[PDB]
Amino acid sequence: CSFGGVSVITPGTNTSNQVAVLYQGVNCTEVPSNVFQTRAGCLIGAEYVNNSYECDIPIGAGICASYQTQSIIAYTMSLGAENSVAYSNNSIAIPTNFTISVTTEILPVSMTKTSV
Amino acid sequence: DCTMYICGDSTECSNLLLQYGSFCTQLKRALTGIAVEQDKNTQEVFAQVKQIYKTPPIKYFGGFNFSQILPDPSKPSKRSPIEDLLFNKVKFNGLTVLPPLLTDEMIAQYTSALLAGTITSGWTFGAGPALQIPFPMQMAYRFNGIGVTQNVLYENQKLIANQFNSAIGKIQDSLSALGKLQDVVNHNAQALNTLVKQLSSKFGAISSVLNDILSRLDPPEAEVQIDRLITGRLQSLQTYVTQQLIRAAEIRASANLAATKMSECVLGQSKRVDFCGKGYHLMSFPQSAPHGVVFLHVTYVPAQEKNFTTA
Amino acid sequence: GKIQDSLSALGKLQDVVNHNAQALNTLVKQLSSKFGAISSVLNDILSRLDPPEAEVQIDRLITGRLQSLQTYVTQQLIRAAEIRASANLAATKMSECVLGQSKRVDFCGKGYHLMSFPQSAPHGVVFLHVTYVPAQEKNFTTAPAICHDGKAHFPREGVFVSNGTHWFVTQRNFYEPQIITTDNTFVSGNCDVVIGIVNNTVYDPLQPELD
Ligand SMILES: *[C@@H]1O[C@H](CO)[C@@H](O[C@@H]2O[C@H](CO)[C@@H](O)[C@H](O)[C@H]2NC(C)=O)[C@H](O)[C@H]1NC(C)=O
Ligand SMILES: *[C@@H]1O[C@H](CO)[C@@H](O[C@@H]2O[C@H](CO)[C@@H](O)[C@H](O)[C@H]2NC(C)=O)[C@H](O)[C@H]1NC(C)=O
Ligand SMILES: *[C@@H]1O[C@H](CO)[C@@H](O[C@@H]2O[C@H](CO)[C@@H](O)[C@H](O)[C@H]2NC(C)=O)[C@H](O)[C@H]1NC(C)=O
Ligand SMILES: *[C@@H]1O[C@H](CO)[C@@H](O[C@@H]2O[C@H](CO)[C@@H](O)[C@H](O)[C@H]2NC(C)=O)[C@H](O)[C@H]1NC(C)=O
Ligand SMILES: *[C@@H]1O[C@H](CO)[C@@H](O)[C@H](O)[C@H]1NC(C)=O
Ligand SMILES: *[C@@H]1O[C@H](CO)[C@@H](O)[C@H](O)[C@H]1NC(C)=O
Ligand SMILES: *[C@@H]1O[C@H](CO)[C@@H](O)[C@H](O)[C@H]1NC(C)=O
Ligand SMILES: *[C@@H]1O[C@H](CO)[C@@H](O)[C@H](O)[C@H]1NC(C)=O
Ligand SMILES: *[C@@H]1O[C@H](CO)[C@@H](O)[C@H](O)[C@H]1NC(C)=O
Ligand SMILES: *[C@@H]1O[C@H](CO)[C@@H](O)[C@H](O)[C@H]1NC(C)=O
Repeated sequence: CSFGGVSVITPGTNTSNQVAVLYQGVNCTEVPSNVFQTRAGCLIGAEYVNNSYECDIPIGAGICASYQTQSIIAYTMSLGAENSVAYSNNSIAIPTNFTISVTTEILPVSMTKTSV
Repeated sequence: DCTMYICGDSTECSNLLLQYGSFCTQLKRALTGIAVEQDKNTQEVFAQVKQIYKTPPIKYFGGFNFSQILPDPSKPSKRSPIEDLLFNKVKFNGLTVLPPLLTDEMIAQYTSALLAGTITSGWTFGAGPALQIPFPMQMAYRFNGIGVTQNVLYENQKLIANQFNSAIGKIQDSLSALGKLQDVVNHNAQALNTLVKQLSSKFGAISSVLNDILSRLDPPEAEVQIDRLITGRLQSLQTYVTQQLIRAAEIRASANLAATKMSECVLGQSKRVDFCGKGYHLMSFPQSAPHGVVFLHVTYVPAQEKNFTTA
Repeated sequence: GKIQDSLSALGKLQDVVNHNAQALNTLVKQLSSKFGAISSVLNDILSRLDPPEAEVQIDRLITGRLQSLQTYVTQQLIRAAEIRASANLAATKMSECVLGQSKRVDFCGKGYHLMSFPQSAPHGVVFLHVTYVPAQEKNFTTAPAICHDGKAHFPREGVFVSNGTHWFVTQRNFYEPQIITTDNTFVSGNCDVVIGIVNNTVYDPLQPELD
């Protein structure tokens, strides 16, 4: 008999009170607007589009969602901007300028010492 | 599902299980930690490229023939010939398997972007903009990095390209190995087969079925018999989750090594001994495998020495 | 200066605090559980029961709470191995990113490593990675070698480029062209083995000094 966990997909309570719910590997005909069937379960409360954006709230198996435009949406995430390198058999590209960048990296080193 | 594993359907059990506190909350929190890290492990190994690079239509790089590692346009999956071999070698009582966030098509797209970036711009795209340079000249810089003078390639370009093409061709013969990938599958399958089998144990009770107890016994004594079974099966879940945490730390350490090699063997040239294959590192090409990564290490090996007198 | 704006991130440090706080809050809450006994308080048992039966009820509670301690300590050992592995990585970067210059790709930030500065954080370390990033590329035509007097010339360091009408030698990381001379290049082999070699003039400083 079908079953599974129930998890709500909220876009931050600070920006909205809407929510969508994914029923993991539950068919949308056996759950009991915007109903979308995916191979990862039944997605309710978000409309599925064919465009692609950067992952926002991972839903699983390639799908995501996020407040759009005042709404929640799902979509097949895109892997990144596409770009062709202008390769040829006698062409080269050399920089003529540069910048100095600074980036952070954070690492934990210790925990609190406990005794019972 | 803690309640469906232990009790199982019965509802008289649910009120008894609530009397043990938050053990079922601990199991869900512990397993969620693992579930989130396993998707991050994959992103850190493969999602090291901003843009999705493509090779030019001609696909002829001064001779070198890379058709065995580039995607095959005549396939629904767009895998490479070698990736097709790599994937050809490897529900219950409250148990479920969740799907990965990234499909294997998406992973193939990260691998083809790393291949297209490297073959056309070498290691420059990992530090900034991709800078094109002819591939034959890329190989000559790589010999220079290991202390070989660059005319050795330019005067012998055809020999090196032909010898490379056969040397990479031999890789398929050695495949048509992946025991490290099958072991991961086996270890989880064995823990799930054992977890289910542990439900057919009496643990010293009159029976092993929480409904049969009631059918042939009064409540005062049935609460004791069901409490014994609950304790036994709750111990089963604690054993299961503890081992998944210990084993997830090992695959995480492996994903960290694979991500480090992806940066240092594929996006650049390393001087670290034996870190990028046997011999003097020239270059490496990634391939996708199920739940893993395969590195094709290209090395420089000297041959045919003569002895001389020196001073 | 932009680094402060990005701060005014540290979720990896808050997670360490949260994980221990959650294990200590759970360990205490597990004392209010009966584990199938008549009560959960070892004094109340005696107050309303004889010893022969009170020993059994207290032994059940002891077993339950002793299991709680075994769960707690086992998880602290497994979690301490993870923070230890992180401290080993931080110590390794302290040596290799701060006390020297590394050639390891992506080990000391994104770009070409120049230098790093440490900062102290609560229960952790922050690395400020200074990197070299090239910018504003132009495309050029290139060739592996140049022919002069029937001999092949190869660059000592750098690449040959063409601006459309003349050829120059440049260093590979910054565009800075110089004229191709006999002090910039070396000779090896003849122009019959190099594929893509081009004709140009390589200037000898000796003859114009001797007029
Ligand atoms: C390299 O880049 C810098 C900018 O990052 C250029 O410096 C600027 O030059 C403009 C004039 O072109 C000035 O108005 C700015 O004040 C300069 N900025 C700084 C911070 O000094 C530099 O000229 C570039 N080099 C080349 C050769 O184009
Ligand atoms: C790259 O190598 C492949 C083989 O790995 C070449 O494809 C084969 O070419 C032979 C003839 O040389 C044919 O008999 C095979 O049928 C080809 N195989 C396939 C799958 O088509 C390919 O031609 C090489 N590319 C270049 C540019 O030389
Ligand atoms: C390539 O650069 C050269 C050198 O700057 C340009 O050629 C001219 O060279 C003479 C000396 O032989 C100089 O006196 C001129 O000032 C140069 N002209 C210019 C415009 O710089 C040549 O024009 C450049 N080629 C292209 C296509 O821009
Ligand atoms: C580069 O210069 C050399 C030397 O002038 C050229 O070699 C000549 O090639 C022609 C045919 O193109 C022959 O008739 C001559 O006998 C060659 N000269 C010598 C001294 O061997 C060479 O062809 C030039 N390369 C290009 C691409 O123009
Ligand atoms: C959310 O609200 C807090 C104040 O409660 C504010 O500091 C923060 O900037 C807000 N976040 C966004 C994205 O607006
Ligand atoms: C759900 O059931 C319908 C039939 O009632 C079927 O057409 C559909 O494919 C099912 N969905 C899934 C995800 O299996
Ligand atoms: C997305 O594209 C597919 C074809 O690739 C089409 O069948 C489907 O209807 C499209 N979805 C929407 C919401 O338009
Ligand atoms: C060099 O000479 C030694 C003996 O001094 C010999 O053992 C060795 O095989 C020789 N190497 C070659 C390549 O002949
Ligand atoms: C160099 O030329 C290629 C086309 O051959 C073009 O795509 C690329 O944008 C050019 N690079 C620059 C900096 O103009
Ligand atoms: C580069 O390829 C073109 C054809 O696309 C050809 O005309 C040209 O001769 C090639 N250059 C070299 C150096 O082989």
